[PDB]
Amino acid sequence: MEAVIFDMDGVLMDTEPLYFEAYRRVAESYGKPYTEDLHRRIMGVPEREGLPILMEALEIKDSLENFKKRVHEEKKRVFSELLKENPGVREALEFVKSKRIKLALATSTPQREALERLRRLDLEKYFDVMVFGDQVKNGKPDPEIYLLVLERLNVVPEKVVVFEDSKSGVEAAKSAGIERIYGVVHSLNDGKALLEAGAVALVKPEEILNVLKEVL
Repeated sequence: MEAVIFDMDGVLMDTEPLYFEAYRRVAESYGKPYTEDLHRRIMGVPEREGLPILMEALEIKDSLENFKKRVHEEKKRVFSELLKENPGVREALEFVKSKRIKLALATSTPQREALERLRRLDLEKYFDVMVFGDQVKNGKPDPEIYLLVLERLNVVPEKVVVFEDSKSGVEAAKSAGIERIYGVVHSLNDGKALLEAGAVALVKPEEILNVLKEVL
């Protein structure tokens, strides 16, 4: 194998579970309550259209610009306080480096934002190549992002392993010609959609290390 490629969010660390607390703090800053029942529904749509809905749902009287800024502030605080690396992922990154194999990161998250997170978690130092969502024209499921990772690594897709956590991520890597895609899951029985998109197996973050020991 010549390289191992990781998605960031949902593999190296998980931000999705902290969204409730971030949005709860926003509501609280305006003297408003917030429920998981509303939040579960708010999360079924992109944040761009989700935020304005949240503001009106909560009967908040502010400009959207001011609201978005508060959301920005509360996410920083929450992530800074509570975002931690997933168990076993550091050992997995250390293992790839121990084999003198190249290590790459691919994420839909824009560069500046993504680097802040990785730096706080001290995971940035492992990677040889990192590609971010603002570095391609069309994002997942378009294969552009994985094609650029392959380009920057200067490796053929049949010699890389990818750890992905979304349907669109798996589709993108597969469309780029990469076959060895593992779907990273977080709960009792999620992951069917990743397998249907072409993942060759499901793994928890803690199981990634043993996968690498098997395939590298």
